[PDB]
Order: sequence, then structure tokens, then C-alpha cells
Amino acid sequence: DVVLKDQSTTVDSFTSYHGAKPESFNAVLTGIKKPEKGSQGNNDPDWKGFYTTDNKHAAAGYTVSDESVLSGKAGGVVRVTYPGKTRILAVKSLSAAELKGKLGLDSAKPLIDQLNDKSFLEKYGDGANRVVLKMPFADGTEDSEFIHNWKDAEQLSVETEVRFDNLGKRGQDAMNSYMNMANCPSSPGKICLSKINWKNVREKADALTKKVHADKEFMDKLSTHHQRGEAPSVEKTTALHNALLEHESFSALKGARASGKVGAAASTAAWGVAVAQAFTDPKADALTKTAATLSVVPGLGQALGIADGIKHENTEEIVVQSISLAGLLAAQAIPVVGEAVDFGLLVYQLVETIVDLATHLSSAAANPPTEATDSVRPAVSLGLRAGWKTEEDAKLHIGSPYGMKFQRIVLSAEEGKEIPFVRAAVAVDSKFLKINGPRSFVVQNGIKTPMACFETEGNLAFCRPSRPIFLSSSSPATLHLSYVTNEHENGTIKNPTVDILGQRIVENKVITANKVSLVYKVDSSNTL
Amino acid sequence: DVVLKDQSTTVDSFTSYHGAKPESFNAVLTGIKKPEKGSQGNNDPDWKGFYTTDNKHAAAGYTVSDESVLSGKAGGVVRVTYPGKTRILAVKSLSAAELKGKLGLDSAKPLIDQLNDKSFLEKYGDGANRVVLKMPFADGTEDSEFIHNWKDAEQLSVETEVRFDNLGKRGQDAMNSYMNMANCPSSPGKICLSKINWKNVREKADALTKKVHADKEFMDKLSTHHQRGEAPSVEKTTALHNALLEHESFSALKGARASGKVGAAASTAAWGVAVAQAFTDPKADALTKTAATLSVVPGLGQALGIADGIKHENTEEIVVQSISLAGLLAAQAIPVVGEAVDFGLLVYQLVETIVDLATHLSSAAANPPTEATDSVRPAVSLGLRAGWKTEEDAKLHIGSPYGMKFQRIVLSAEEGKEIPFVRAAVAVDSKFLKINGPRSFVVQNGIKTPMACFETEGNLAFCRPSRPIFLSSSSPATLHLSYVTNEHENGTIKNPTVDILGQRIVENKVITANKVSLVYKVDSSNT
Ligand SMILES: [Ca+2]
Ligand SMILES: [Ca+2]
Ligand SMILES: [Ca+2]
Ligand SMILES: [Ca+2]
Ligand SMILES: [Ca+2]
Ligand SMILES: [Ca+2]
Ligand SMILES: [Ca+2]
Repeated sequence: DVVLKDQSTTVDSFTSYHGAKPESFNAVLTGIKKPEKGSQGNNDPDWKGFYTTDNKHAAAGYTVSDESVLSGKAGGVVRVTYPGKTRILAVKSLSAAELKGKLGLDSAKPLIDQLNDKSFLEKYGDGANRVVLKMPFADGTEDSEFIHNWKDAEQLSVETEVRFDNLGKRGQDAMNSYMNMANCPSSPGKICLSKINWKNVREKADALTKKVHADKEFMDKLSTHHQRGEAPSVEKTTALHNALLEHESFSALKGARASGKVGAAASTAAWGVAVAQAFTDPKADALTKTAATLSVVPGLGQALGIADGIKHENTEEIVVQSISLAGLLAAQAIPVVGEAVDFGLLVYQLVETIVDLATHLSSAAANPPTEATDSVRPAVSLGLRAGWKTEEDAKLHIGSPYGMKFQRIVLSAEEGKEIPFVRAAVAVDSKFLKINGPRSFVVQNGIKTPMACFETEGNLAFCRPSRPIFLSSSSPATLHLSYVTNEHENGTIKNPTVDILGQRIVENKVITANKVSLVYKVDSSNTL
Repeated sequence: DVVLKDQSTTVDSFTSYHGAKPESFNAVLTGIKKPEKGSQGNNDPDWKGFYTTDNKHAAAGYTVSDESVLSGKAGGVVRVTYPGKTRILAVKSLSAAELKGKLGLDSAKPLIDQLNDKSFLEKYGDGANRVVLKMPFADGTEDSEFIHNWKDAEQLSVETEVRFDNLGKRGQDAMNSYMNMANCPSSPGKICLSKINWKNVREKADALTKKVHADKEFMDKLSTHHQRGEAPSVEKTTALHNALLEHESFSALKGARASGKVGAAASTAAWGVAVAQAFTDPKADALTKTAATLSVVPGLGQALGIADGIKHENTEEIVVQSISLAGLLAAQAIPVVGEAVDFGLLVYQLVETIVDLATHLSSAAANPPTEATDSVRPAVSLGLRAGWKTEEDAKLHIGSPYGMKFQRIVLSAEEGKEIPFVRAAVAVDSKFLKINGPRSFVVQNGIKTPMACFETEGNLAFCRPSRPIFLSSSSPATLHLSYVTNEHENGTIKNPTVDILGQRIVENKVITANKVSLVYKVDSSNT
């Protein structure tokens, strides 16, 4: 009895949501159709289909472009409704081969592509015009996901729920604010952020930092505490922090910063030192590649006190003032080699980059923890911690029914640490093992973030979060890696591991990324 | 067909050499006997026996104490001779179970413990009084090793070849000098170091650094280039290096250092910054735990130009002056937190620690490379590189015939780097997997260094080289990991990996060791 009647329903005018990337939103709005380019929902042919969700906020998080990193460009969410009655069939989390057999399908054709079988429809349809499969394989969310037959999905009426592609590189600002709207009235840990307008934050922080560095009298005194380009220490960076807090423009934040109510001088100073060390990387560029470096420096949230700032009565001002101070501090501390860049343009880029990162962090900080901290055989390194969800997750089955496999890894940090999750390195083999990017995600505090996976095809592949992910004890994350297996004989994996890459390491101009490695067992038994 | 006639011989008054640690040398000298404490040559009962070598210089390298790290204490080498005739039986590198069956021994008893079987003696002895097995499983050296039956070994006459246990913490000075004597008259790259007296180097470097730091006029001028305890930079450290080199006491090295003939100012300056950062570790201590930190900081050899200094005509003076400058430079750059340590005592401890390390490094520098640089699936991290010797090495067989297994890993650095090989973390299981320390070693430039292995018994084990090993492209090393497997049912390995730990990493007072990890395949098949 593979059907789960308690979750299966028959719905009239069935409506669900689908998030589309900038390149695909316009084609999706004009009609749902199997794309010729891409994976068509799954690298496993059995599960190829149109994927929707009952959570329009979760669909909004799948509008981020994965063309670039921190591009700020988003697509939009479509509301898709069927004519007539639809059967949402819930089934057990089993392999497609087993599902095909227990539901009376042909084993030699894809499972989802057969949801419109005449015989299958009569037996399980409950009289409905079609059947849409509720997603068997799990997700960290309390949301429900649906897999549609590609030919059936052509019958959907498509409408715009929300779109961000007309905002250009400010689209993800609106996506972040729209997703957070699930926390707003009509929940002690769930914070509504409606009092923060990201356009206000960017414009006010740009004005505030401009007024400060245009005060030549004040800026010269800032040269006594620290001279731009010289080696910055925690003592120098802390004094530079408090010298900046003395300016009239930071009066709303001075008290709360000095007391620990919003952040701490020691947290911003430690982040400033780490930002200056990270920019000694010859490949880095503070003016033209600001996001690349700031994205891999730990503790940006605590350098802003963002978890504190979003609960303050004067929220927008506190956030503007905390971001402004951190931008001015980083610009004063960043190493100078050769001709120094224009300080005003440097502060502008630093403020812009900080806001690009704070938006995503503020969304995660407004949500209570949802992911387990317990793992099997955790690995730790420089604050970074990764472990297997359960014993069963530390496995890869390349035999028996071939197809979609899953691996769940617990991602966290040591107490007081905030580690960027940059990417995961996984094993692939062009003959029999594929990474399944569209179906890979990371769950943190109820937010589901898609993964963008690329091929080195030296039997290695890299997967990166399409949105910045920072790991802490208070915000543990679960990485859901999806693989696809196909039929082979005598195939093997010489490196059965998963690498977790974090913050940048710098030792005497030499650069690497913080890494932890987990090892799994490869099962080649085609018995089960 | 297991017998190798081309390598088997029949010898009268067969003599070989055995290196004993400080704790065991005196009991070995009075007679050879199976020790009640320890592994008795091998954690595998089949291979338990007395182990000797035909190379007395390699035996000297197995006299170092493994009680402590960089203790400077060594035991000695005994020359052991049998009465009458001995047959050295060379056999193929096979498992003891296969050897026992093919040689007509009982399969239910230890192999080496059966070398005095009457039938075995008659068939394979060639008329000799005993049979001594040449070590089947390999080693990187061109030396020959012999495995003796423990009851047979009681017949050996024991003499002293050389001993170092009367030198206290200076035994390894003489052991290093005695081992290098294999390069001395009676190949361009093999360097004889007979012109260096390590006791002179310590005495002269202590005198030289004292004369400098007792020069208040000169020392005050050194506070302008750098003030003790202040943030060390590469630029500041380089100027500190050149300011020290201007002193009259460094005139014999000033020219060669400035030109690159012996080291380079940038090499000494980079090491000084890294030493200063490493001593920001809250657990480190520059005065009482100097060796602990200096042992895990890359590039000590190039900070001395040791490979150049040992080829110089004025060898001892160049080496004395090179060590003196690095000690004064490091003492000037090391962070000062709280009450500062006495500057003279810090320079003293830094000079002695550098000499404690330079002796081993100079021995490796006097030898041409012998180990391959090509490996299977190398892993790299911050200059550290480790790979499997061959595809067969990336495997562990816990089934089939149980017993002694081997894993060879190629260890090197990236071009221009000198990475300390601190230790290797391996997997063990009290039920079926044991680390086999006595038979684990690392070979670098023809020198065989013993491994000391300890237990976490959380399914992990740590093995460290008993002498400092620094990895470079010009001095590749091969780590020989030895395991023992025993009979088990359903035993499994959750972490089939080997960690290789190198230099210390420093991030905002946070400390870890540079690590590279290799993964092998576990085979439980009963072939
Ligand atoms: Ca096509
Ligand atoms: Ca506005
Ligand atoms: Ca920009
Ligand atoms: Ca016997
Ligand atoms: Ca040999
Ligand atoms: Ca001492
Ligand atoms: Ca560092």
C-alpha cells in the first residue's frame, strides 16, 4: 500500500507556486512547457517534471539568478492553476522503480512521465482529470511540494504572484523583503522587517559615510589612530572603531554599541582585521571585486550586530549606522599596494557590498533555528563544523535501482563564530554519477536556498549556495546533496568524500579556503 | 619458489648491527633476549623477533628516545655476532601464512618463531646452525635487514659499536655526526660534515649572540628598526635582518647572505614573521617550550641557508653565524604579552632550539634525494603535498590472511617550501586493527627515521617521526605506515583515511595544524 491516503487529496482549481530565474521568468509567464535547455526538473529522467510549492515565499527564494554571485538579480513567482479537478497523490519515500511496480506502471519509462497513463489515472485518480504527485523525498521545510507531468502542466493557467526582474541588481532586496513578509502580522523569534527599506539603507549609508569622509578635520584625526594601508591590529582596529563612533553621525548607535546592546566593538574590530588580511590576497580587489572577498570573511553579522539591530526600536537608523561604521572602518584598514584607490569610491563599494550581504543575513536572523545540531562523526576546522545527519546519510548507492540519491550534512559553527558556507566539493563520474543541482538545497532557519553546481569533470564537482549562507551555532544549516546514478558495470569512486569549504585562509600572502572533509561508504551491491 | 637464491647466503661468524634506545641499550649490551615489555619487534606474532641491519649508520638512527620530542637523548648501537655458520634466507615479499605453508612449517604457529624447526633447518639451512630471514617486505633504503628467531638470538655475542647515552641531551648531536660519517672519505651531493663540531656551534653561537645583545649601543639602534613585542611585518623583519648583519660579528656571513650564496634575507625574514605569529598561540611559551613552536614553523632550513652553509669553505663559522642571527632576529620579533622574558635567556633558548633542529636538517641536506616525487591522487594544502606511492598503497586488507599490512605515502612540499612533518593520524580498532609502530618509518634522502605511535583509542591513532622531518621538493620523503590485522567478524572502518599534519595555522588567536587527508579503500574479502 504505497499510497498515503492521509496526505492524498482531490482539489478543484488546484493552485501552487513556482519560482523562476531571470532568464526563464518571461517564458514561464507565457505558458508552462518542458524546457529544451536545462535539466527539466531533474537529472534523473524518472523524476523529470514541473515542480511547484504551496509556499509562495519559498518559491520566491528560487528566483535568484545563479549566473553570478551576489548579482542582486531575481526573477519572479508564478501562480499556476489547473482547470477542473486534480488528484494530489502522496506516496512513500521509495525509489521510482519500486513506485512504478507498486502503482502498476511500466518499468521501462519514466515514472512522472506516466502520471497521465489512462490505466493509472482510473485506478488512482479518484475521478480527477489528472494526478499530481506530492514530493516523496523530503525537505527541511514544513511546506509541501508537487511534481507535475510535463504534458499535464501545459494546461495550467499562469499568473504573476510577484516579480523582481524590473528592479535589476536590486531585485534580491525585494525578494528578501518579500520572503520576510511571512513573519509579518495577519512568534517570539520570528521578526517582521517591514520597518527596513533596503533602498533607504543604501542611500542613507552612502550619505552618512560621505559626510564623514568629507570632514577633513575629523579624517586627519582618524589618521593618528590608523594610517591607511598600514598593518592593522586588533588594538588599532578597536581604537579606529571607537574613534569613528565619536562622530555626530553615529549618535544613535554609540550607546548601544559601547554597551553590547547592538553588536560589540570587539566583534567589529576582529572582522576589520580579518577583512584587511583577506585583501592581501594578490587576486583580490577592494574596488572591483569587493563581494568576492567580503563573502568569505567570517563574522559580518556580529560586526554589524544585525541580530541585535533588527530588534531595535530605531531599526533602520541602527542598521544604517552600523553598516556605515563598518564600511568606513574596512576602507581605512584595507591594505594599500601600489596606487591607492579613491577612498570615497572604496567606501561606496564597501557599503554597497555590506548591504548586499546583510539583506540575506537579516532574513536568516529574523527566523528561529529549525535544523538539528546533532551529527554523526562531525569534522571541525577553524570554527567550521560539518557532520552527517544520520548513519544512513554517510552512504552512496551506485547499484540496485539506479537514480536519485540524497545525502544530508549538518552545517554549523563553533560558539561565537560565523563561517561563510562558500561551496561543497563532491565526486562525480561522467559514466555513472551526476550531481543533481536543481534538486540540491540548503535549509537554514526555515529558509530554503537553491544550490548551483558546476562540473570540473576530473571526477569532481562544486556546488555553491545561490544566496550567501553564514553558519553559526544559533543558525545551523542542513545541506541536501542530490546525486543521480545510472546503469554501469564495475564503476568505482576513488574519492568517496564531500568537502565543505568556508572562510579564506591567508598565511604570508598564500591563500586557501578553510575545509572540512567527510567520508561516506560506497555500496555497489545491486541486491538492495 | 619463495626462496630467493640470489639474495640468500651462508655466513660464518655472521655480524650485524642493532640500534637501541636509551632505556634499552644497557639490557641489550648484556645479552639479546626477547623483552617482556614492548612489541618484541612486531605487533604481529608471526613476525616477532630480533631485528638487525647490515648498515651500522642506519642502526644509529634507531637509538633516539621516543619518550619525548627533541630531547637530544640517544642510546647506542650493538654489534652482534653468531657462533658458527648462519644461513641468511631471502624470501619473496608474501604474507606469513603463505610463507609458512610454502616452507613446510605449521600454519598454526608464528613464522619467525619456527625458524629453528628441525625440518626447516635441514631443508633450507644449507647445513648452517641456524637460519636468519632477510626481511621480505621492503624499505626505501639500499640496506639489508635481518629477522632473527628470539631463542636463536640468545646465542649472539654482543659488543658496543657506538653509544651516545653518556652524552645526556647531547646524544643526538653525536648520533647525527656519526650517521653523516657514511659520507666521509674511506657522488657530488653526499656531503661530509666532519668540519662541524656541534658542541662548538652551540658554544660559539651562545658567545656570539651574547656579545651582540650585551652591546647596549648597538641594541638601542636595533630598537629603531623594530621594537620588541610590536607587530612584525615582512618589511620590518627584513630591515631587522640587515641591521643585525651589519654587526662586526656577522662579517663572515654578510657578503654571502646579501648575495644569496648562503640563504637570503627574504628567507630569514619570512621565517621570523611566521615564528612571531606562531608564538601568539596562548599555549606556546618562548622560554620554556621553544622547541614545541619552532618545530612546526615552515622554512627553518632556508632561514639559515643550511644547504648552502654546509658546502662553504668556512663551514662552522658560517653555520655559527647563521644560527646566531636567526636567534637574535626571532627573539626581537617574538610577541611580548605581559611581563617580558629575559632577552638573554630567550636568545639562549632560541639558539639552542635552532641547533637542536639544525643537526637533523643538516644531515638530510648532506644527502642527495632518494624518494620519488610522483604519487597517486596527491592532496595539497598551504604548501603541504601528500599522495599514495601506488594504486595498491591506497588500500587496506582486513580480511583474508590477517597480519602485517603496509601503506606508503609520498610526502613533499611545493617548490620553495619547507613543511614540518609533525604527525600522521590513522584509523585503528581494538577488535581488529592495530598500528604497528616499531615497523613504521619515514625515509628521506636515504635516511631512515623511526616512527613513534600512540593511542587515542577512539578508533584513531597518531604516529610521529622520532626526529624532525622537514618536507621540500628537493628532499621528498616516503612514509611507511605499518598495520596489523587480526581475526574478526563484521569489522568495518568508518574513517578509512590518513591525516598528514604540517605547519601551524594562526587566525585571530585561533590555532590549528595544516592538514592533508588521503582516503583508501577497505577490502574485507577473504581471498
Ligand atoms: Ca532537445
Ligand atoms: Ca525612501
Ligand atoms: Ca558596484
Ligand atoms: Ca621453534
Ligand atoms: Ca632495503
Ligand atoms: Ca634549554
Ligand atoms: Ca593568518
